Amino acid sequence: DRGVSTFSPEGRLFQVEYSLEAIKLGSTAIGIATKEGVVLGVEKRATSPLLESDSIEKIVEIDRHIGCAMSGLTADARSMIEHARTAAVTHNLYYDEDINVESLTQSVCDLALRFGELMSRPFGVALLIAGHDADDGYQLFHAEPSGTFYRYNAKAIGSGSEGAQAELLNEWHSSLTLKEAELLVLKILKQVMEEKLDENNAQLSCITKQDGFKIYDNEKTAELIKELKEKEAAE
Amino acid sequence: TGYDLSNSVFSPDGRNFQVEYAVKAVENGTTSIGIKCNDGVVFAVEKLITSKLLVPQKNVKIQVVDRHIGCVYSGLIPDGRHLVNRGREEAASFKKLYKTPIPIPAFADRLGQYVQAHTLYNSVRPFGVSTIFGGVDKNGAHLYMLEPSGSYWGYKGAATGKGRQSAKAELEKLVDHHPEGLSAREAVKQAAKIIYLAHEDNKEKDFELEISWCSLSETNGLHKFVKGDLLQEAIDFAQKEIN
Amino acid sequence: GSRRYDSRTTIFSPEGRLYQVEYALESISHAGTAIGIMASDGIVLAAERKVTSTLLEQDTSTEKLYKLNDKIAVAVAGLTADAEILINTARIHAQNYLKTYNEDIPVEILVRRLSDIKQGYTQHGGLRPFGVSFIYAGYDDRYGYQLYTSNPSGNYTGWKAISVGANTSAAQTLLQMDYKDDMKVDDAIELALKTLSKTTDSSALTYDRLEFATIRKGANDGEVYQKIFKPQEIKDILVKTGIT
Amino acid sequence: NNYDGDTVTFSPTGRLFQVEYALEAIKQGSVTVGLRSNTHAVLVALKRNADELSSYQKKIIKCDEHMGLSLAGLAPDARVLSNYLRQQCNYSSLVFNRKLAVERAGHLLCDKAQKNTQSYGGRPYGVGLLIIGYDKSGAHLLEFQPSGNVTELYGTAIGARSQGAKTYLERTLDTFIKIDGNPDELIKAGVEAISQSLRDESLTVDNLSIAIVGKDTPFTIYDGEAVAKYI
Amino acid sequence: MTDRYSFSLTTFSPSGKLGQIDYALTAVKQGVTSLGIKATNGVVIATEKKSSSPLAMSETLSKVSLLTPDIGAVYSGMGPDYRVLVDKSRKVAHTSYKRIYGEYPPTKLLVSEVAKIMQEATQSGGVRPFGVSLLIAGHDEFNGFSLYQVDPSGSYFPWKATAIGKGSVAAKTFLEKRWNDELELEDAIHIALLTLKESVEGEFNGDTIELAIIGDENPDLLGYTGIPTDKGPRFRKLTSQEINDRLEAL
Amino acid sequence: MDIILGIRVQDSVILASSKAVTRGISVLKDSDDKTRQLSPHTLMSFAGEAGDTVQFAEYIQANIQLYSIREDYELSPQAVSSFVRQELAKSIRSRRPYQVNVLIGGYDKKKNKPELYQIDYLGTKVELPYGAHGYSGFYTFSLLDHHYRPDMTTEEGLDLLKLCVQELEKRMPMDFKGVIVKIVDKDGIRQVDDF
Amino acid sequence: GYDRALSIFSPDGHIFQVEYALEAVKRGTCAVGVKGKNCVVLGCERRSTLKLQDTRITPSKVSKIDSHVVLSFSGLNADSRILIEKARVEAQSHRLTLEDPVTVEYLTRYVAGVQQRYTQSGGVRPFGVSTLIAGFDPRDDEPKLYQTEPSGIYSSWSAQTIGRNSKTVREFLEKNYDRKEPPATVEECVKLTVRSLLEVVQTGAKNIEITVVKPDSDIVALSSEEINQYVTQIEQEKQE
Amino acid sequence: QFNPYGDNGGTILGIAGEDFAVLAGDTRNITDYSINSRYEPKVFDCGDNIVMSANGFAADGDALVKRFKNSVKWYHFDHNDKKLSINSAARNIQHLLYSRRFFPYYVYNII
Amino acid sequence: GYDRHITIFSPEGRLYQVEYAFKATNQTNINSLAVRGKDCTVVISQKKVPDKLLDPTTVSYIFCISRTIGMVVNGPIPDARNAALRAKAEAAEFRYKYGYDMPCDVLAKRMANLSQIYTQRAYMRPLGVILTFVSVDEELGPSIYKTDPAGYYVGYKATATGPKQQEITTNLENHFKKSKIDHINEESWEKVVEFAITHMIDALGTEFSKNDLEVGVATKDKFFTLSAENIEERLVAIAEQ
Ligand SMILES: [Cl-]
Repeated sequence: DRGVSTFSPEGRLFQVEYSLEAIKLGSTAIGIATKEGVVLGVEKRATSPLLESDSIEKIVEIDRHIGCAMSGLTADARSMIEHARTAAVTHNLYYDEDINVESLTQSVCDLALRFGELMSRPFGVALLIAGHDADDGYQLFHAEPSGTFYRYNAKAIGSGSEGAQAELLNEWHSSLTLKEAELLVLKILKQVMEEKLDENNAQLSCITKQDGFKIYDNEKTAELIKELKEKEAAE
Repeated sequence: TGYDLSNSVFSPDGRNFQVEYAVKAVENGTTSIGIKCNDGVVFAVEKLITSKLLVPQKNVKIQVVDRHIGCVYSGLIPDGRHLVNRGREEAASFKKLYKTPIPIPAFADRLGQYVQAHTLYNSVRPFGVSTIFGGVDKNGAHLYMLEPSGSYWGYKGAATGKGRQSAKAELEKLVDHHPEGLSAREAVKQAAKIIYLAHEDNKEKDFELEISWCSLSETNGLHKFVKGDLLQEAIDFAQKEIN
Repeated sequence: GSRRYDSRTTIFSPEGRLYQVEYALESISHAGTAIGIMASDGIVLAAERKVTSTLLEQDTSTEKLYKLNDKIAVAVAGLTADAEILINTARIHAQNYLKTYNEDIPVEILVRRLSDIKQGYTQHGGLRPFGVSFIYAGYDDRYGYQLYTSNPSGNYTGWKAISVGANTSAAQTLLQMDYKDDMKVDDAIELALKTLSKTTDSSALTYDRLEFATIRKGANDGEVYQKIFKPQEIKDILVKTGIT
Repeated sequence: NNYDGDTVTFSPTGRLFQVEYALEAIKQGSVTVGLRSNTHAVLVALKRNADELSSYQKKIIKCDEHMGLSLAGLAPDARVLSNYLRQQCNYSSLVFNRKLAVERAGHLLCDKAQKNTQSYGGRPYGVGLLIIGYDKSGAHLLEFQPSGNVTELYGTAIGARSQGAKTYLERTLDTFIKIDGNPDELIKAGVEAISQSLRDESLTVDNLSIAIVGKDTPFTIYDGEAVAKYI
Repeated sequence: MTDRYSFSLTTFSPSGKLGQIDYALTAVKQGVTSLGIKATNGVVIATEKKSSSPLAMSETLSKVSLLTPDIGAVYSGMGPDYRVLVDKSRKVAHTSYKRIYGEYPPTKLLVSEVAKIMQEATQSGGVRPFGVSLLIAGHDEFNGFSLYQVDPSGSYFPWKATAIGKGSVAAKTFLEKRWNDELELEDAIHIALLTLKESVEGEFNGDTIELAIIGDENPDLLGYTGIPTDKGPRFRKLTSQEINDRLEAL
Repeated sequence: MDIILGIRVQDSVILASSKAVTRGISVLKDSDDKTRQLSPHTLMSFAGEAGDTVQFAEYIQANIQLYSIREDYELSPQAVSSFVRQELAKSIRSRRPYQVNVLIGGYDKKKNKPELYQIDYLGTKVELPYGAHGYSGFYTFSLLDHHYRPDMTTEEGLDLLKLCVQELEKRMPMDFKGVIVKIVDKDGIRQVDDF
Repeated sequence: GYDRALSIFSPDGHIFQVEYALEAVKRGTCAVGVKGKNCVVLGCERRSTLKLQDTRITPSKVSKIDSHVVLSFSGLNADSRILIEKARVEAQSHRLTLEDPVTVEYLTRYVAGVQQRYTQSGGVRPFGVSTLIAGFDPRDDEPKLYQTEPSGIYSSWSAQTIGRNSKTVREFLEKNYDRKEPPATVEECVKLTVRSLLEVVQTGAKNIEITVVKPDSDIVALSSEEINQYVTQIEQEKQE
Repeated sequence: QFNPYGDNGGTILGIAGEDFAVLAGDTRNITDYSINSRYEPKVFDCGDNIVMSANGFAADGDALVKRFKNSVKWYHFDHNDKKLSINSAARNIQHLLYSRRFFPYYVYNII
Repeated sequence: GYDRHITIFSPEGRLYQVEYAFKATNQTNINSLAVRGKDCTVVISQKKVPDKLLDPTTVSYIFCISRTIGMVVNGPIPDARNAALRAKAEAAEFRYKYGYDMPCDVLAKRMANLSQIYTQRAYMRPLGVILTFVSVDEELGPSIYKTDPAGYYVGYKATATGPKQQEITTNLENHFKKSKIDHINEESWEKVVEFAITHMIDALGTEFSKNDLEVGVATKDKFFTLSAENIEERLVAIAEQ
């Protein structure tokens, strides 16, 4: 057939590029960074109404100061999360401190290109890693299966990504409040989702310095959805 | 067909096309030569100046093995370095066990067997270099040339690279006109000339001359680079002959 | 490199089938028919040797029926050499169990172990599967008399009566017709031979083209006896049942 | 064509296509410039962003107090190779109490990249590196290609549109080599060199990345408002 | 380097055929004819010494080989494959039996060990099957005399008499007419020579024929005296002269 | 640990095991249960070096519980005892052997018979009507040799056990803090809460 | 060792070997899971192409992983044994190290992890198996029902089906199962499970298996006659 | 029998102020009753405003300091030139020391 | 058609890679010959130095494997040396393990077994060489044993190898048909070498100078090669009668 670690004539790794196509098929995940915190939100996308939607876990805690949202082949993310959690806790063991968000992201991305003929293929999932540390403050990273990671003020991944990213282009500014960011994620998720957005098929979360990483209750998100509807009807 | 897609596969001819394709990489490289003299050997190589930004005399191509063997090659430069690294390991283990420095024929086979081993499996690629090497041992001077196939012989004069035909012709004249032999200092001058004459095949870009030598009288049987006045004297002699 | 020449023995087809397992089953379908029938007071194993010769030494020959231990035997259908590899593994497994627990291995446990080995060759290793189907006939004190079958997929199932190898479709129909639950060994012996006599590709069914075996509690008091039939004993049972 | 499936296969003309495809990845990468005098050596790198919300990918990596490099191509491959250099620089210090020679650092990178081009299963590195450093023989600049070829130069550039900067340095050769004991003027020449490779976009405060090493100057990287001086 | 062929080279085709085994059997068909006949008081194995050149000394090439003092072997197909199998067969007879039980293995079990080796070359990674069929004759105390055939698949069958290779089909027919259960060893040797003459084109004599027997114990070939229970090998290779003597009464 | 006793009567097996755990000159606990239920009708008591005891017992327990799930069937006390013996005989030639002596008391539901097995740390198995490990048997065997019948009731077995314990409490220098007693019969395993 | 990458991406971003493993599941016999208010019921199809079978000894479709958790499946039978064995080993290993039996969610997460590992490991193919894992957590009376698949994804379900014609029975469950008021009793839960299988099965004789799991390790398999009574009552109400 | 340990003597002293800290040590190196050096430094600047001294067996002391200095170097590489706090260095040193629990660094260390 | 790339069976029961290895044997275009005397074994081979730049002393296809065993190779030099090095290692190991000098025929068998493995194992290619081993064995006397890429080997009264082997073979066949003996009835090895050269000249139909030939001689307890001047003396004696 052909090698797994093969370069294309354009100078790209075939398998890495193909894994990026799998991520485009995944459910939407959005992240917005502010000076009051970083907000993470995801489309749950249940395949059937009998599926208990609260068991869909696409937003995940890595440490108290680091959260993580995923998009693509979500089964592949489990070993990445496991490594991230181990890395975070291990650094706390060796250095008696919290680990930098960038260092954590770098550790996750080091797994990415460990494939050949090590694991047999790249990961088919993208990660939005959001957190806070004392040095660089509130941060949001986009970790790809290429091993590359970019920092972002705001970022969308998944099926409605390019449409959402254009919307985030216009809406984001450096003075955004946390409440404003929450509504902004809900707004854009509602725009790109197939089914109608509610508290059961979409999930919010955030990371603040004080309270750390928190996944929002369905009752709490429901109010933010109702607050969104009213403010859009206001003009 | 398909016999040329995999290394270590015999074609219906009884040929290993992958090795023959490695030879093409060698033929694409710059010219390098070797000259056997009365009590030693001389090595010379053509270094193409791709740009003015290249620092003169810094990108050294000729490599020493142990303290008495010199190695030069044409083709894929990294492959040549890999081969010399192995040569240094082979020379070290020989001296470790047997005390005496490795003889040149002994050293030649060590490389030969290693290069030949890379024609036995499809999991490895053949070497993209022909290597001219040699020096002085207890039995005197020796010059060798080693191909991608693992084939090597002893030589009076040797040449490889893009200007090998021109070089070979010049070497053949020296063998005929000097049956009694050639001195070490003469061989350095002649080596410079031959590289300059062989440069007509790479005449687009200008080049830098690099020479080394092992001689029982001139260098005490140790490998040394030709530097300063002796190098300039060889360049002047070479420039005088082309005009 | 070497990838070029790899057949990839352990992959799914677009339809979700294992190529090599399916092709191995095709191989087994050309093998001599083997039949197993379970009765209330014992088990019968009958099997047809493939186009023999007059110069084959039959009394010292064994290609179909093998002994795993004193309580368990197998009928083979497929590559004999492949079967012997597995048979020796099963014999060892039975002895390991006996050494560990000081009790004879339950039939199902032995069957599961062999079937798990077969399964491994379909999921990893890059090797071809074993081209073998077994009929296991055995006894233990939990379930009593038992018949199982395993195939190259590593899947196994329990039976009252079953056939493997050639003409199983025809053979299974004939068994399904004449089999009853209150049946006895002597009746089951007759059924097995009659089924082979009708499904065989040969002109006539003779003693020299058959291997036969029974597992009976017909041993002096509460115990089990394995009987691998001799050529002369197969000749007699053929006359008794009225086939020759 | 038929001979580009893996790195272990020569083409009929003696070419290694997988290595050439890896070389192609460098040309797609953002431009970076290297140049030196007798006292100092400078790296200048144009950083690239994903979009306006994203950060600008870092191009320069420190290897030791006296050595470092800039990258162009697959960044993860630069992380692997720079990590190797860090270890080799460190082995030289711990074992021999000796700062690693820049020339020897190049030889090590060459030999590491080569093993990936001759063996089955692996792949060539997909990145080009410009290594600068100051050792016992003064200032140095190296260019690394993943084919294995390493070259010592006065100045050079790699990445997209790198030919413009390389021509400028070829003209300026006699001028910038003489810039001794003046770090700011040497950086100016590097910033002016990388400017010859720009189209549409220009050098902004979070776009530009500069690094320097010299006689009494440890390898230090300048980003953000620290390079506003040179814009 | 490393052997990266960890996968099977023999695989099932859609029809259920194992191609490489079939092809190996084809190679056996092209090979020179060899045969084996079992008598009441012995076994005989025979084949033609097909000399590649008249300058070659055909005595140095032994097609009929001793495996144990009471077991011999002959083949049809690829000679080099046979040679290595004989080396392995001799060794396995010691390692897996004699060093354990202090006696040589019975014919059927040694055959079983050889069969196992040939089966593994049919399933293991990065190897082709052996291109030979073996005929193994032997004797042991509890089984008496026996003759076995072993094929490239690893399958083995006991025979009263049989033939393999070039003219096996014709030779097996010839043996069916002549064989009975009351044959003495000399009668079996006579039939072996008759059967083998049909498949040989050129010279037919002691120098072009290789023939060995499993028969009575040979105390003269033991090499030592003093132990009553050790009575010598039953395997004996017939000399060039001994063959020619029986060709006059042919 | 110190004293573990076992007695097989007509229709049950009774196991008595000391309650004390001791570290040097201090009694850490006086209510320790030195037993694990391997299966519903099989109980194993144990005594030996600290750590090794519980590690081995729970390792055996896990293996038997695994077998039970896999086959949906309870192994006979004889099968369990033979498994345990093999593990100890394997252990004794290992780098660091388990230093544990055990008693296995079980009711075979097939044969409708109670069974008691004594196995030491070397892997020495013996089926007995009554048994003990360590210095226990030295004091108790003379009473058991005298009073034991195979047709004894469970209540008679307990009275003979009280007599054995009373003798230990008089002549043993070490205070083992009484015993926990458990009965294994057709209905399963239960603990005598007053002894 | 055999290191070949069998599960790999294709140009359109699909891992065909994982998708072909789902086709093996589609071929497998139907399996259904329904959780009531205080119980979970697992229903399984038995194809009647195989008669003369010995039902005493034939491997049952529902397997106990521990005393409080069960696992049914659809797809390759031989593959399912390997997952079940691993799950059973892990269940004892959890009790041995943490002194608590596994939660249903944990056991599911383990099994799903194993399945995933076989989609990006060299020299191995994915499991051609989807599982339904059901039970009750230790000292808990909330019913648990999870599903896994060859890719490695898992999720919790109020009711779910897998295997051949699962599309049909899922259609039935979606309109018949009410979340606000689930099957209050065991009878109602079993009846709904049998009804759902009767949409696909063919004959209601020996083709339907039912296994009821209740809290506190109370697991029992229904017999042929007990199930046949459900089949009788359902069709008699249908004649109207 | 070969004894891998030795005693190079020496004594060290650390005192913490309100906004400063000192680490003192004598400069004498010895074996038995002999003096090896009258001036052999024992307290070192390890970077990030941290000073360190490993007193006891000099060969093990030199190795530990050398490793910790190296640990500081890689802390910068791996965590964006972040300053290694004194409490973080202490915890890192615990792991250096316990990494040889069954063949200890025979030194008493102060930072 | 991957059955022609690696050593597996074709439908005809053939190994094409082995067959193509035989064809590589003649790539050098050199013919060799071996004969036996009473007390010696002689091997001769053509020597061709086409390039003037070559050092003719280093151009050789005859190898001294041990003190007693000599080996001439027909095939490319890299494979030839590969085989030579291995045979030297095997001969030395044999002496160390078993306490006596490795016989010629035993070494041949060992090298043949190694070659057989390359015909069965896929990852290893056959060596494109034919190895002719010669000695004066202490048990068997003058000996010639030849190995090929198929793993086949056999003893010889005399033998020939190369492009024009058939012409040499028939020439030798005809001589032994007359004399009716398995060797050259001659006392000295000098005359046995003269016989070998004479019959190669007659068979090939070409005259030889001292630099056109390469000669190896095996006597009791030593094998040695002849220098150019030793061969010249041999050529003079042939011409003078
Ligand atoms: Cl061998």
